[PDB]
Amino acid sequence: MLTLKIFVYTVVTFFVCLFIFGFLSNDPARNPGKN
Amino acid sequence: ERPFSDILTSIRYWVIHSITVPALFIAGWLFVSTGLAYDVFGTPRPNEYFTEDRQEAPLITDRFNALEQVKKLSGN
Amino acid sequence: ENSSLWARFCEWITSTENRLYIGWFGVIMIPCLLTATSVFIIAFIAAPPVDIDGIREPVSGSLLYGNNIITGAVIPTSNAIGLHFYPIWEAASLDEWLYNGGPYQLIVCHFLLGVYCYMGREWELSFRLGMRPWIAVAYSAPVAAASAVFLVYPIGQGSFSDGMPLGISGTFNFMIVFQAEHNILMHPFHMLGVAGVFGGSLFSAMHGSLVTSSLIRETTENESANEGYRFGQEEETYNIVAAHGYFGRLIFQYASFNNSRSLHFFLAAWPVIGIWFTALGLSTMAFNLNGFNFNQSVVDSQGRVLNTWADIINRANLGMEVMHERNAHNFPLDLA
Amino acid sequence: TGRIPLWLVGTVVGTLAIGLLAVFFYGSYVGLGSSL
Amino acid sequence: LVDERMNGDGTGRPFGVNDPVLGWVLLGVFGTMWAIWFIGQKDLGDFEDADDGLKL
Amino acid sequence: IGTYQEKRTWFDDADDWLRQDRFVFVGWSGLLLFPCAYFALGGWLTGTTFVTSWYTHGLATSYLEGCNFLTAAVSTPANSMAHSLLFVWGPEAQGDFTRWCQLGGLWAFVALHGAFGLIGFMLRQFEIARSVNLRPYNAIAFSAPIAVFVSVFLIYPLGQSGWFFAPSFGVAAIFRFILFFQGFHNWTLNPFHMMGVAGVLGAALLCAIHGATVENTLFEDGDGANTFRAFNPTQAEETYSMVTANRFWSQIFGVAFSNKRWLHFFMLLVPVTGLWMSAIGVVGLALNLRAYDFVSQEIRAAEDPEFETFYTKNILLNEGIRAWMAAQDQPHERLVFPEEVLPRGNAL
Amino acid sequence: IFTVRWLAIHGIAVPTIFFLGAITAMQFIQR
Amino acid sequence: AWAAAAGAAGAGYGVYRYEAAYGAA
Amino acid sequence: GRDQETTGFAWWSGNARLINLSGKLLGAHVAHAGLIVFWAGAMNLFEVSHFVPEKPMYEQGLILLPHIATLGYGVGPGGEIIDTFPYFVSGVLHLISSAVLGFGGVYHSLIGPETLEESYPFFGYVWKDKNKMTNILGYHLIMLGLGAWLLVWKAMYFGGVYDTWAPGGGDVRVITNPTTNAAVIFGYLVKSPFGGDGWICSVDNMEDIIGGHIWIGTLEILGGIWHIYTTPWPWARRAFVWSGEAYLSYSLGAIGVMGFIACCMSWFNNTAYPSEFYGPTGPEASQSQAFTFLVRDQRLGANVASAQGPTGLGKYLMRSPTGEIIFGGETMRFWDFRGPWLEPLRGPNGLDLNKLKNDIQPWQERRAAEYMTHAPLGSLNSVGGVATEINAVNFVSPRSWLACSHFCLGFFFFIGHLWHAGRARAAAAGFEKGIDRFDEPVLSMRPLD
Ligand SMILES: CCCCCCCCCCCCCCCCCC(=O)OC[C@H](CO[C@@H]1O[C@H](CO[C@H]2O[C@H](CO)[C@H](O)[C@H](O)[C@H]2O)[C@H](O)[C@H](O)[C@H]1O)OC(=O)CCCCCCCCCCCCCCCCC
Ligand code: CLA
Ligand code: CLA
Ligand code: CLA
Ligand code: CLA
Ligand SMILES: CC1=C(/C=C/C(C)=C/C=C/C(C)=C/C=C/C=C(C)/C=C/C=C(C)/C=C/C2=C(C)CCCC2(C)C)C(C)(C)CCC1
Ligand SMILES: CC1=C(/C=C/C(C)=C/C=C/C(C)=C/C=C/C=C(C)/C=C/C=C(C)/C=C/C2=C(C)CCCC2(C)C)C(C)(C)CCC1
Ligand SMILES: CC1=C(\C=C/C(C)=C/C=C/C(C)=C/C=C/C=C(C)/C=C/C=C(C)/C=C/C2=C(C)CCCC2(C)C)C(C)(C)CCC1
Ligand code: OEX
Ligand SMILES: [Cl-]
Ligand SMILES: [Cl-]
Ligand SMILES: [Fe+2]
Repeated sequence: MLTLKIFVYTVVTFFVCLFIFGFLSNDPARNPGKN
Repeated sequence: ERPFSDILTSIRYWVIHSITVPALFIAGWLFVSTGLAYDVFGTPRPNEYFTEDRQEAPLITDRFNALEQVKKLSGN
Repeated sequence: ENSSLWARFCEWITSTENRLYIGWFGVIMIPCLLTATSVFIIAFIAAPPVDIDGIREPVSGSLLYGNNIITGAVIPTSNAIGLHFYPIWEAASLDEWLYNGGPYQLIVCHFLLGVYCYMGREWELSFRLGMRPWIAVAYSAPVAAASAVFLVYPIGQGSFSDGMPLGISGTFNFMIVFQAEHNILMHPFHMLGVAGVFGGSLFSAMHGSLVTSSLIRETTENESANEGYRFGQEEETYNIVAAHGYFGRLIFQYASFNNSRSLHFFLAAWPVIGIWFTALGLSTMAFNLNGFNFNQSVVDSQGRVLNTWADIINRANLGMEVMHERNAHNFPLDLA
Repeated sequence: TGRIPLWLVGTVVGTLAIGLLAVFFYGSYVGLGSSL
Repeated sequence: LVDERMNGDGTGRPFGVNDPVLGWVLLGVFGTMWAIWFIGQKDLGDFEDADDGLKL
Repeated sequence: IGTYQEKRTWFDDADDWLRQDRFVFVGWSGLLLFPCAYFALGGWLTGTTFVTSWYTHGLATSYLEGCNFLTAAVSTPANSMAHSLLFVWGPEAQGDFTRWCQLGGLWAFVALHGAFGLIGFMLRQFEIARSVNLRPYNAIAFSAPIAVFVSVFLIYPLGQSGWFFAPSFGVAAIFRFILFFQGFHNWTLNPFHMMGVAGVLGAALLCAIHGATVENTLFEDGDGANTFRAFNPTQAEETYSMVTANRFWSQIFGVAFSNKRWLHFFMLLVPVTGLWMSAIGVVGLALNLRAYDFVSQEIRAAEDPEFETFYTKNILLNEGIRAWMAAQDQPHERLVFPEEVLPRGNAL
Repeated sequence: IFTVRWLAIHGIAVPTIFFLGAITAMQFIQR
Repeated sequence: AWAAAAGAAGAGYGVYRYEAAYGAA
Repeated sequence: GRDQETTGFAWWSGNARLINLSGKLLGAHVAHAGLIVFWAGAMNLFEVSHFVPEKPMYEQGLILLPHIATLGYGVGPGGEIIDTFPYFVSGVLHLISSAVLGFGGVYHSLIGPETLEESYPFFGYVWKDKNKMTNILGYHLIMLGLGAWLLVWKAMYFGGVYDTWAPGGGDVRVITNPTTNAAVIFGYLVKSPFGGDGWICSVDNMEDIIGGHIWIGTLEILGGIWHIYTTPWPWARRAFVWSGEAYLSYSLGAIGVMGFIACCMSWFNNTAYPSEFYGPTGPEASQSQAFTFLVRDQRLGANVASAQGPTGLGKYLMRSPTGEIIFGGETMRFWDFRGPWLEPLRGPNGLDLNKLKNDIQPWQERRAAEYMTHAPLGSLNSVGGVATEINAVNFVSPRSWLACSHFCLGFFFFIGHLWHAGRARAAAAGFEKGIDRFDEPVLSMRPLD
């Protein structure tokens, strides 16, 4: 069970860190509208 | 002519509808407060639901003889 | 080249040229809603029966345990667990997880976290396509109603066993028990929700028929009228003046919307606001606020109770509550 | 036409419409249908 | 006793860790992907002066 | 007229006065709508205000009795009137108005004038669409509220033992008719109501999506933040980008409309197909042809005392609704249940 | 003035104020 | 451009830029 | 005033006209802050006037008086109300301060300058100035930080606050030893929100509450000084939208979570929301029922340990899924309930039935029987039972009003987040009025998407 828990915490924190650092990687400039 | 906003802002509308409108509200007040609404529609007064014959809900239970039965259920 | 590994990954995640758009909400949504989808289909088909009520009687919900599509359901979590967090790794065996309603809490945690991110990427693609954002605000009304049945009503009642079962006849049990304990029909926010889906079905048929009845003659009688519209044409394929000028004579002239942009806002705002209330009505009854209780309200002289239709609803209400969860209650008050 | 302002009509008529509605909630707690 | 549990159902552990390797999972996966973002930060714009956001 | 020039009779002098473009359109249908629809609304507002239900039902249903908006109703006649039309000149009422109200005949006043009101309103929108020279799709959509009204208020009590089991015209009175169909007919389980939910609750989705997809793919045709001002209904171009709307949903939901005419007909189709199917299920319940039981799961749950599904929970809840309301829901049966014979769980 | 627009409103508005006078007196009927 | 009340100065044309061809709003 | 064609906002979105009008926007907030203080003055005195001492505080529909009672003004041992005049001073000092806030709110909305940028440069601000925005953010954290020290000073020095877990029954207790341990204070924050954890809604004593407000007081004084002397770093320029509607939407998503937290705080917690004042919780009233019929049936000659239920689990005492002796019935779901009347009967291994067959105190069965008939179920017209209950009592628990109002307010302000964060991100991008119709960006994309 602990092998499953370590695996899920690698998996979930992989996708949560994709979420967080994705919006830190200049999301508001990824618009088609120019200023 | 007269598109629903020169009527409500006109004073001749309110020299009519400040007299007929309250006298019609009072006419509705007096239709019930004189007890006439209990007589026209046959709704029982709060002292008329239970006679001394029955102390239960009425039950009509008869089709063609219901007219004189509801007179006996009401107590008239 | 100049672009890093992370930068070429960001230009692929936020790429509008994918077939299904991903976005940064889709790196949460896709592995969540493929987790909950895969464990839904396996548990709808092959899950062993579940002690929903915590009283050590199991309830079957699987196709392989004698159920059909109507009566099959993924059974909610055990009442002994309550609001406790019960993943697979907190069980001893995998069969103990299956016995105690473990699959339900794994579906519901990934489904709710997936529809919060489905709402997030409906925003995100609107921002990537240069759109105005609030399709996500419209989808927040089925999100809130999904959040009410699977999260908030379990939080208020203190167990995921009071959450909605993941099935057709399990939903019906959830509705019938809800009306006995909370009187949802007599609650105004459910009344507004019915007005949102009856109005939203009226207005879908109303707006849907006035546009269909105002189509410009473009095709013959040997081909459908849907051929007269071309995808990407810039002219406007029906007559809004003839549609407005028809509903004007139908009831009143100023009771219509001559503004098609104002028409489509009201067309969006009537279901969404109505479902916003019935999602909150369900969430206020989660905390046991309950529906209107007009029982023994009409009393004549000499202090005697005249029945009403609410007293007949109560006779239907208290028939369900003396029979729901029929072995759970040791004590006379269903406070849980 | 314009002898009385429309906003003062809509204020006053709206006030005794909200005032009449408050009588319907007052009468819901006393008298008939008050459960007492 | 009868079986083997992890025994963390209502214990209130920080981020739900009870083996210390779970905390290094949290810091390893965050730290690996902070470092990929940090090295890749040269392609995101140098928003160095003060008026350099998406503003209105 | 008629490209042969006859002389106008009194019909043509009546046809052009009825088909007049005044403030409210009367038309030929208005000789049927406006007398009937005013007396359905007038009968409902009078019956909920003054008319008792103490004799037909044994329970108070008017404002003068003590009821509010939720619990007042125009209640159905007793089960002793069978399907009597309860004309005020009928053999039951016999001219007396104050007993016709007590006999629940004012229910059938509202139900019949409401039924011929719906015919008058549906003929109204054939008549206007022929004046405006449009297509008649507004009327064809209103076949589905007439399919719901006739199958529930008229067809359903004709198959039952009387007009008693009709819905009464009220808020809490509809609610027991709803709870009557769960307890007695298991009407959630009926697959025609399931197609009725998916039509009604799927048209609410299409109303909210098409409203929000239009309002969020609008063209910038104005300068200010009020986007409602940037529209004139005599414009020839679309006010919102259908191409952006298609690409949005083809990437969110995977499947989008590309045809604007098919979209608005699909918004027409879903609530009408949903209500016509649910009307067939109420036709089936008039004869008590219920989808009550799955017999393969009743045989198993009676031969196996540990086989519990959410279905068998629903069957037990319907036994609770049936026995606990029918001493008061059906007073004509005059059934008294001693408290030990009604079903009962543990400690409730 | 007896027109169609006059008979439309006063078919609705005249009994509405009559019943609103009736329903208001029902709030003060005690028993 | 007249710089409306939430920032975001208007892109040239006024309210309903099809008033030249249609005449109303 | 102002109209539409000079702004582009209709009457129904006309507070959006004063986005870039700094002085009018100031009077908008100060007059609104007058209303929050006016409601808090008026609804306090409404609850003082309608307070009846021979009834519980939670029975009377009082939601503001339990907050002043939790501070310990005018309460005695066991939740008995000594005097009502401390609740009266709190009502007047808000009702008088609301006129002062109402005056300057009406002042800056009518007479004061429209934009206070050129005349009063200290108060002036442009929304895109990231230094001035953090400067105003730092000023208000110091106000929130010093406000959090008011609770600590009132608990440590100014009479104390009400401790419902006090030895000898609940009364006002000076919190001499607040918990400043960072492993305990920041252990609530990283705790799971689920059953047996309850994130920060399980804070079980007042020493963690007051010691936690030491931490939130110092960090906001330090975090206020941090934002006065810094500007946001370039990674924060990269992530945020720097408009005034963005800063609103940031606050709307933060405050919509806080409405959800205080929803579950008042529903579950009985330490910061004492049950003498707010009534029993959902878990408390359901556990009180099983305790009431356990004492009812010991006196009627029945071994409540050996008593088997109809399911075979145990009618009165069963075992928790982690092995604690708990109450049986459908209240097995609320086994992780702790209460100050119940915890005297509870040993290590769950409840102690030796302690529970011999040492049930008469005050515990007084209080648990009170909580059973004041369960937080009611109706919308304040009836007070299950939905199958007649019009007998007049009761909805304050916990049932506090949680239901603040889930709805917390839900709409999450919707207000989704509205304004979508709009401010799109209005800063330029396409909040619509598609440009000349360069539609879908038309420059490859089809079969
Ligand atoms: C039970 C325990 C559970 C776990 C604990 C849970 C709680 C954890 C909460 C901790 C707090 C998290 C807050 C992080 C904020 C990050 C914000 C950010 O986006 O931060 C952004 C900033 C950006 O910084 C700036 O980034 C710039 C980028 O430059 C690049 O680009 C420039 C042009 O733009 C130039 O070209 C330049 O040459 C080029 O280098 C510059 O380099 C600047 O010098 C630099 O200051 O980052 C910074 O300030 C520093 C960021 C903070 C440090 C991050 C450390 C991460 C973990 C490390 C340990 C890993 C362990 C691995 C174990 C392995 C074995 C398993
Ligand atoms: C909390 C609510 C609140 C507050 C504080 C404000 C405040 C403001 N609004 Mg907004 N507004 C609100 C709600 C609010 N509004 C709502 C609900 C709507 C929708 C109906 C609007 C719609 C709206 C529009 C359409 C506009 C404003 C504008 C304004 C500003 C100018 C006011 C003005 O010129 O009025 C003048 C009006 C009066 C003087 C009438 C008298 C009202 C007074 C102030 C009442 C005071 C009573 C009080 C008891 C006095 C106590 C005094 C004290 C000594 C005790 C002002 C800052 C305008 C703006 O943006 O300015 C640029 C504008 O155009 N508002
Ligand atoms: C949000 C916080 C909050 C909370 C938790 C409570 C809770 C309570 N209040 Mg307090 N109150 C509040 C805000 C709050 N109130 C406000 C803002 C005011 C000023 C108006 C008052 C004024 C007040 C008075 C004067 C009294 C109370 C009373 C009460 C008690 C019973 C209330 C009741 O029966 O409601 C019944 C339920 C409702 C009214 C439902 C509210 C739903 C609203 C109206 C939204 C409806 C949706 C609708 C579609 C939107 C309308 C707009 C649309 C038409 C455009 C209860 C303890 C009573 C009490 O116990 O006194 C001791 C009492 O006499 N309250
Ligand atoms: C009203 C409160 C408030 C507000 C609005 C801000 C706003 C801001 N702060 Mg300030 N700050 C505050 C209070 C506040 N601060 C206080 C009280 C302190 C002292 C502790 C600080 C100390 C501080 C520093 C030292 C810095 C900021 C910075 C910033 C900026 C970016 C923050 C950001 O993107 O975080 C994003 C947050 C993350 C990426 C962290 C991940 C969050 C996830 C959810 C995990 C959180 C785990 C954590 C333990 C909490 C767990 C519980 C949680 C689930 C509820 C922004 C201007 C930065 C800046 O530019 O300032 C110059 C910066 O460097 N703040
Ligand atoms: C503190 C929070 C806050 C603040 C400062 C603002 C500020 C603003 N909003 Mg936002 N908004 C918020 C919260 C907030 N909003 C929330 C929570 C929602 C979701 C419901 C919205 C949804 C929203 C929309 C949809 C729009 C704005 C708009 C605006 C602007 C003008 C609004 C105006 O003049 O109102 C005028 C006020 C009225 C017309 C009266 C509305 C009253 C309603 C019916 C509620 C009545 C109160 C009732 C008792 C509550 C019942 C619910 C209860 C059960 C909880 C302004 C920038 C507008 C804009 O220009 O965007 C920039 C706009 O279109 N807001
Ligand atoms: C801008 C504006 C607005 C707003 C306004 C406001 C919001 C205001 C506020 C205001 C306020 C906020 C006010 C307040 C006031 C207060 C006062 C004036 C008070 C006084 C007090 C008193 C008088 C007291 C008394 C007493 C005592 C002492 C004790 C005993 C009891 C008694 C009560 C007797 C509006 C929306 C309209 C619109 C637009 C414009
Ligand atoms: C008083 C008290 C206490 C204490 C408390 C404390 C100390 C608190 C603190 C707290 C905290 C300390 C909190 C925090 C929070 C945070 C958060 C909540 C975050 C958020 C984040 C965000 C929002 C982000 C977003 C994003 C991303 C994702 C990335 C970047 C960018 C963006 C924006 C996009 C206790 C409990 C002991 C007891 C009771 C009382
Ligand atoms: C039946 C009948 C009859 C008689 C008579 C009639 C037909 C009458 C009508 C009547 C009517 C036609 C009435 C009406 C009424 C109405 C009403 C009663 C209304 C009320 C309303 C209300 C109550 C409202 C309230 C409110 C709301 C909710 C909204 C707005 C605002 C307010 C708050 C105001 C005949 C001879 C034919 C034959 C036999 C049978
Ligand atoms: O979880 Mn599903 O339903 Ca809320 O009440 Mn007690 O717990 Mn159970 O019974 Mn009735
Ligand atoms: Cl059940
Ligand atoms: Cl129980
Ligand atoms: Fe459309």
